[PDB]
This record gives sequence, C-alpha cells and structure tokens, in this order.
Amino acid sequence: SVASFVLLSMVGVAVGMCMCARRRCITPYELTPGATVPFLLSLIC
Amino acid sequence: EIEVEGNSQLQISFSTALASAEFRVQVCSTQVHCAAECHPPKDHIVNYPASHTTLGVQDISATAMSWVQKITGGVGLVVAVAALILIVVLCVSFSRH
Amino acid sequence: NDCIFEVKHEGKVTGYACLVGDKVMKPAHVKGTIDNADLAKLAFKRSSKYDLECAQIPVHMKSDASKFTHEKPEGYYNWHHGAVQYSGGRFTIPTGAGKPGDSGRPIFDNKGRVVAIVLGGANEGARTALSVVTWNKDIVTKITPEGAEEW
Repeated sequence: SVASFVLLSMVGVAVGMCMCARRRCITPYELTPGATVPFLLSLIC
Repeated sequence: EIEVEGNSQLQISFSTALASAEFRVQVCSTQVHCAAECHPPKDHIVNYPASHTTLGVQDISATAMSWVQKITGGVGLVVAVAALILIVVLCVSFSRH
Repeated sequence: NDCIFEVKHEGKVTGYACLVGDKVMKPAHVKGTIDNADLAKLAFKRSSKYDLECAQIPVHMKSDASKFTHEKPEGYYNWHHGAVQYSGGRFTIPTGAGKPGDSGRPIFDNKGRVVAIVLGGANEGARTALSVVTWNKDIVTKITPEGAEEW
C-alpha cells in the first residue's frame, strides 16, 4: 500500500510540474496580440 | 569444524529464512561467497523451533528484487524528466525580464 | 479611440482595458470589472510577471479592434496625456506629466498603432521614465526604469 501510494504521489507530482512548466511556457505567447507560436511548442501543447 | 586434506571438496549444511541465500563462509580465515535460490518447504508444521534467525527489515527481499529497482528507476526517471523540464522553464523565466 | 474601457471597484474609473489585434487585455493591477458586460463575463488568463489579464474578443467586434505593431523606432509617440519620448530603448515624459490613477493608458505611434501600455513611472532629475509592457513579436516584455511607482 505505501509503495503504491508513493508511486502514485510521484506520478502526480511529475504531472503537476509538467503542467506548471507548460503554463509558464504558454503564458508569454497568449498575451502577445500576434498569434505566433513555434510549431514545436504547438506539438508540445 | 571440518577435516581437510590436500585438494578436495567439503560439504556443509546450513539453514536460512532468505528466499535468495547470499552469504559468506569463513574456513581457516579464508572467505568464500556462496549464492543460491532457495525454495519453500512443503511441510506446513514441524515439532522443533527454527534453527535460523528471522529476517528483519534490512536483509530482505529475494534476488527478484530487480522489479523493485526497475519500478523505482522508471518512476525516478519520470520525476527527473519533470524536474528537468521545470528547471529549464524556471531558468528561462528568471533569465527573461 | 475605441481603446477605452472603464474598470470600477468603488464605482469610479480605476484603469483602462482595450481591444487590439485579436484579443482584449487589461492590466491585472487594476481592481474591478469591465464596463461592458459582454467583455467582463469572458474567461481571462492572468499573469503577474507582466501584470496582465487577457481574453479573446468576440467576433462581432471585428470592426472595433485596433491595429498593433512591434516595430518601435526612436522618437515621439502619442497618447491621451500629450506625447511621450521613446529614446535609448526607454519611454519617458518630463517630470510630473503623469499622475497616479491613470494606468491602463496605451501608447500609440504616429499611425495610431499600440506599442505599449503604461503601468507606472519614476522621476529622475528633471525627467520621469515609464514602467510599461511592450512586445517583441515573440513575447510580452516589461520595461521598468530601475523601479517605478504604481498608478
């Protein structure tokens, strides 16, 4: 039980960090009036 | 104690509770590392106390603990990827002003 | 010119929000809601590093959106409170031209294109520089003249 809980907690932490990194990367681009974004970042998101 | 002469082989009997018996034996201050996979007995109940000590919390698990290592390594790799991405994004945001 | 919207927290105007390109934005440091009920109900994206809240303009305001441009040469730009001098990579006006409470005012070029939105200013000597946000075509950047007071 504790091992499964720890693994799930680590997975959730990784997901949260990835979402936070994605939001921080996307924020500068959703505030520029030009609708410009690199295609690589679009594939990432 | 054993009686030894020349170049030969000697037989010893041992008992353990470990699924994977990895131990060392000293004979005349010479050490040998023995390793084996042990199988559970088929007789459920016996009339004599166990000759081996119980296994604790450190000398635990079997040789097929590599599943634990693999799962820990995979989850740690995922966590490391997430942390590396977060570090890169934070460094970019800190450098940018 | 149709880049003017009221924001109220006590019932008075506290800041300004506008229509540019394909999006609405307002400074996030101004308390209150948009006067237009159509715009205040939208879902806004909010960033504190640039102090801004933004959303997408509905279709029916395609005629209301103003033009924008990233290129910004040296010289004079125009806004509601007279004109501003952009030089040395920095917007300035002379001392005391701005007063607190006027934040949200965009800065326009000679063609009427928005190039910056003021958030504050700080006075050195006889001239006061402006802490605003502007945009490389890529990202929204903020210029602060070694610290400035909020409007």
